Parts: sequence; structure tokens; C-alpha cells
Amino acid sequence: MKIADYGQLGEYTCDAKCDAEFGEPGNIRHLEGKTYDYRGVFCFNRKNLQEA
Amino acid sequence: MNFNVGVDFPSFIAWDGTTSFPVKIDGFNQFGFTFKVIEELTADVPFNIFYHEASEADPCVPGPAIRVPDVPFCDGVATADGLATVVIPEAVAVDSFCAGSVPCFNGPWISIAPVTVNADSAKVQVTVTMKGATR
Repeated sequence: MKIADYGQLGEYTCDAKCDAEFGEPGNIRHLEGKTYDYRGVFCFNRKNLQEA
Repeated sequence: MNFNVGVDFPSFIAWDGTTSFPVKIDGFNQFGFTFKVIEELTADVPFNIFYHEASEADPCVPGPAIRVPDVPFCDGVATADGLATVVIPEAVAVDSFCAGSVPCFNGPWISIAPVTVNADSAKVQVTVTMKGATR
């Protein structure tokens, strides 16, 4: 999870205004990743490997 | 012997029948208008309320006029177009005075002028009163 933003809600307003305003909400996001593969190979000869 | 009140409650001219003078309310935290008529009218005369904003070139010169928005109360209704206005009725007499104000400040300057210029509009005098310095 990544919390991209928080946004702003409140504001300074007059006392006469009995209502209130709507702000801008935050913004949350989802992310993901992967893994990778490392591979190799090597070969021998039995007689040489035994005699060396 | 002196009981001077001009130090605590100054007054300024806002309309005199020929010209409208922007008034400054930045240094004060309350204010109100005052209407008086000097001769019999022919019909109601409506006024438009404006506020100005600090100019970009100079920090102490009023900008262009901006109309003041309305503010409805709890048990009440809004203006036809959402703006604020005051209308002086024809029943008023030469020996009376009327008072009124707006619920909110908006810009640091304020002004008032008639909707139209005519013979009737020249019979009304408007003045602005402050109620305390904060600086």
C-alpha cells in the first residue's frame, strides 16, 4: 500500500453561513512487484575428474 | 469638557449623489452603513454593493469593483440572483434615517453605488461608520 496524499477538508468561513463546504479527499493506491530467476549449468568428464 | 467620539467611531463618505468613494475597512473589525434622503423621491432607488481587492502594482490602492455575494440566514430565502442589494423605499421621509450592513467582510475595501444614475439617485447620501481599530 502507498498513501499518495491526504487532501484538505476544513476552511475558514464566515459566522453567518450556517452551512459548511466539502473538501477534497485523500488518495490511496495499491502497488506490486515481482521476483527474478538466476540459472546456469556446467559439465564435466568422469575420467578426467577422477584422475586429476 | 471634550467628549470626542471621532477617535473611537470614525465616519467616511461612501456616496454623495455624484461620486462613489471606496472606503477602507482593513483596520477595523465592525462597520455599518447609514442612509439619508434630502428631498422627496419619485420611486424606490436600489443600490449595488461592491468590494475591491488590493492592487498588484501597489499594496495600498483599491482594485476593480467586485460584486458582494449573498448570505442566506437560517429561516429565510436567498436573493433572486445570489447577490446582495439594498433598496430604499418610497415611503421614507426627509426627516428620517436608515441603517444597514452586510454580514461578512470579503475584500479589505468596500463601496456602494446606485444601480442607475438619474435624478432620484442624486437625492440620497450614504455614509460608512466604523466601530474600532485593531492595529
